[PDB]
Amino acid sequence: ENGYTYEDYKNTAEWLLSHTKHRPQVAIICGSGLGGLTDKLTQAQIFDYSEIPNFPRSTVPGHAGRLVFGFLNGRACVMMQGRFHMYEGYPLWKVTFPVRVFHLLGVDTLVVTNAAGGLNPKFEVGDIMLIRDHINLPGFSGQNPLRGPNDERFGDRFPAMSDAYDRTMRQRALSTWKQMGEQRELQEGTYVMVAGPSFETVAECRVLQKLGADAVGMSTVPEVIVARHCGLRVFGFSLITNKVIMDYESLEKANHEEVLAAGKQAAQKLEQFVSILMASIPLPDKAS
Amino acid sequence: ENGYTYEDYKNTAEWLLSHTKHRPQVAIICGSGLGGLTDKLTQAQIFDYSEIPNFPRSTVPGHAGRLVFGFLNGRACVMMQGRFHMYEGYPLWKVTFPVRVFHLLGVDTLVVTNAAGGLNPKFEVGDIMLIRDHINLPGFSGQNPLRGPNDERFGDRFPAMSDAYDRTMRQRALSTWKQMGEQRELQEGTYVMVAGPSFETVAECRVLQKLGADAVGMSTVPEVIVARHCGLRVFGFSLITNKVIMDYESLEKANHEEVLAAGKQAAQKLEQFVSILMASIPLPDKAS
Amino acid sequence: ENGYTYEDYKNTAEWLLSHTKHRPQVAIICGSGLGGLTDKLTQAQIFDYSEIPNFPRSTVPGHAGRLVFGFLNGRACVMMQGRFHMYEGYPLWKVTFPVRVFHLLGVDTLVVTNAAGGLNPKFEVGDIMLIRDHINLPGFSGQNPLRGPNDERFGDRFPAMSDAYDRTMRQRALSTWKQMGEQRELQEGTYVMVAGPSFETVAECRVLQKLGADAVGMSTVPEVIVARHCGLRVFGFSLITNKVIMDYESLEKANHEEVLAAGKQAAQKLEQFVSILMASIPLPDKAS
Ligand SMILES: Nc1nc2c(ncn2[C@@H]2O[C@H](CO)[C@@H](O)[C@H]2O)c(=O)[nH]1
Ligand SMILES: Nc1nc2c(ncn2[C@@H]2O[C@H](CO)[C@@H](O)[C@H]2O)c(=O)[nH]1
Ligand SMILES: Nc1nc2c(ncn2[C@@H]2O[C@H](CO)[C@@H](O)[C@H]2O)c(=O)[nH]1
Repeated sequence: ENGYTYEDYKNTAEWLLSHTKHRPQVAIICGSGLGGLTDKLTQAQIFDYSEIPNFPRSTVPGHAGRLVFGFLNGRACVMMQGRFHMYEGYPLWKVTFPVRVFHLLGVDTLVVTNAAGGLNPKFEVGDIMLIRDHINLPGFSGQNPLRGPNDERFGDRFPAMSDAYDRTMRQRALSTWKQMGEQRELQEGTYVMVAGPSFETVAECRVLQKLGADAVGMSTVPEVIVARHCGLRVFGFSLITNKVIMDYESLEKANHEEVLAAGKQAAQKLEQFVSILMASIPLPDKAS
Repeated sequence: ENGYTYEDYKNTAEWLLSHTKHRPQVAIICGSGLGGLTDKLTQAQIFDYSEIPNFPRSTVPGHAGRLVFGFLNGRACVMMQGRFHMYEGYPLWKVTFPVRVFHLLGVDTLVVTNAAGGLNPKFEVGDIMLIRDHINLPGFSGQNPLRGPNDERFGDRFPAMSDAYDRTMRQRALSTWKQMGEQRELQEGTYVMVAGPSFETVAECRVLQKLGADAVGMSTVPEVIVARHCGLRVFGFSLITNKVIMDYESLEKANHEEVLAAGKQAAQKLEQFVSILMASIPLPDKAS
Repeated sequence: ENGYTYEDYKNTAEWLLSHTKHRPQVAIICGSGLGGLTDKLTQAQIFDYSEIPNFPRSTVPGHAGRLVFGFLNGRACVMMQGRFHMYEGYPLWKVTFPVRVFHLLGVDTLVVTNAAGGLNPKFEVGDIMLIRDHINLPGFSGQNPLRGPNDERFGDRFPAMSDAYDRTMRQRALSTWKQMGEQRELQEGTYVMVAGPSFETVAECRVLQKLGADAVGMSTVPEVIVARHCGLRVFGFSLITNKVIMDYESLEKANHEEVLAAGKQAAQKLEQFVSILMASIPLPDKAS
């Protein structure tokens, strides 16, 4: 919404279209540390957000602020390396701008990834949580990427998220994790977005558990929202990089610097995983 | 607050006063689908929000963006057909602007209506929930219509909502529902405002149940707030248009398009109901 | 963040430094009614926020909108009489501006006080709650004072609050309350910030209890956040001025006007208490 007019997206879509010979079918928003997933492409054509018209230029990070097209295990992709977040200051209509451009690029499916804390005790750091549902905390308070006048050309005023994360892909992945033979079945849980760049206190960590969330992160949710609004089929994972201290015995920490996990073959694992799933995303062509 | 100066309201109040021979006593903010309640007026004098100075012009809707004075079952009214919401983009000081003008129009009571999802399982779609209390989610995070410097001319800095919805009118309605002989007693529950124009996921639906809310909507609460701040006696209903999917068995939906209910004689029912209650609102005159 | 550039703080710090011969070590943000704590100073040098460059001038209050340096029981202090709040309209980067200046003034410890409602039933109005943890409600939704590009010169992008309130000072106070011989041990609980200037409904009062909070206030939390971000050791109290009506039997009220408590020797008590603790804050010098 606000700031971008429907034609802003059109222009950015057309430009891109007339700049990559590529027509993506799957948009992949690499979450922290899983940006390397880009390396798996072929016919990769890189675009710095900055070069792409209207696209939110990366803030301080920038490093890895590029939009990579090309192919992933037999899918015309378009990866977004380094997503945008609320805490960096981007109004949510900028955070999610890419999703709307993607859809206009033909993209009909969006796989969103992220690194998030483990709320569910059973989660072992290193895990990979297939997102089955989200609790949009900043949205309860108004921070919904859909706020503002709705453009019927993208979607309905009150779209429903009840079914955000595609159920099939959920199966097609619970199974793929298995068909691959990965030991600990890919987990599943409710991802709770939480903004602010700081990390949860033990007290916040427990309202999150209480509210029902299994993993705590600071993004994805706005992207899932404007994607669903457009119709994009959506499924995503969540690399549990750490265990949120639910205990006052405390004296430990899940800090980002300790991303490590998101540097481990953990990242690589979720990478190949995501690259396998490509085969399981419905090819618009079908061929029957 | 912000954007409107105390005299902005004064001007809009005076203009209105010097444009309708009507002096309202009850302001009625018709919620989605109960706007038809307008049809029950007499001496109805319509004002398009747009014509009224300083008044927030309706966004995309507009259709039914009018302020209707006149009378309801022996009360000098002023209905607002089509309220303003956070999701349309209106800063809450615009959403609630009307309530402050109303008070300056002499209005001493505000009946607020809305269409909201059913969180309490016992609620059957179609019901009518007398609002006994609200959980202001977007306010916990700052989105309170009272934020900004307080104008003692409207009220106190830290007004209390503990007692938002007038207890009498609650009786005077639990009973009127009965005195009328309506079968299923008018329900009662906590209305939880939730912004964002999208609908609740099954995961959000459950934190709402957990937090204690019985119905989930995207408005009213800011209006109740600035009304109480002014002193307006306040009572309101909530047409449970659908049942929020608290279950993962899911495969159903409460979407707005399926408003239906809010088109049914349900709307009409809550209408006549609201028109009866007019007799039960304390006439400033009294006559002892 | 936003609005203030790193050098804005530098300038305000230098100005102050070159205007008070004082070099504070402890910043004390007096909460409502405990501003009198100022009276306990020596070599007190007052600065009206207004006179200090870049400093957020007080809104309507103003009265008691001053920054008082000087000494408290053997500590070079700098008290802030009358803090800034979200409900007054200050963007959180203004609310917390002082904390960042303080740190640049050399301040290495911040004792934050506030007046807050009692959620935990056991709390008797009048009590004093040593803050052991906070639940940042407006932050869950984005209202974190750290939002925006992070300045590594103040701190890390994702600082951790798991350990906001210094554990030592917590002991050093649970004990000091005792070493002093005060009867009812100083309480302890989770402080939940909640913005909006209005007060909790019985329904909101219960989600707060449910979420785990013991006291409910409308500030502190942003200050604790940017303090921790800078490294400031932090501990704070909370004068339970009233009992939040968790009961529908209701017919009572905790309203600010009924601050009283915060006027009582209660305020004075928490004052001398805070002045004793000065001796227990680690002198940067140490002397071994
Ligand atoms: N809210 C939250 N986010 C986390 C946590 N651990 C990792 N993250 C995510 O990983 C990055 C920081 O490590 C951010 O972009 C967060 O989304 C955690 O414990 N809590
Ligand atoms: N948050 C929420 N609002 C609803 C629901 N059902 C109806 N509404 C309300 O009705 C309109 C959309 O149907 C909006 O103005 C909402 O206030 C529901 O399940 N959840
Ligand atoms: N949210 C909340 N704040 C309170 C309450 N009682 C006192 N306060 C605080 O005291 C002032 C008003 O009395 C505000 O600055 C609040 O932080 C209460 O019951 N709820």
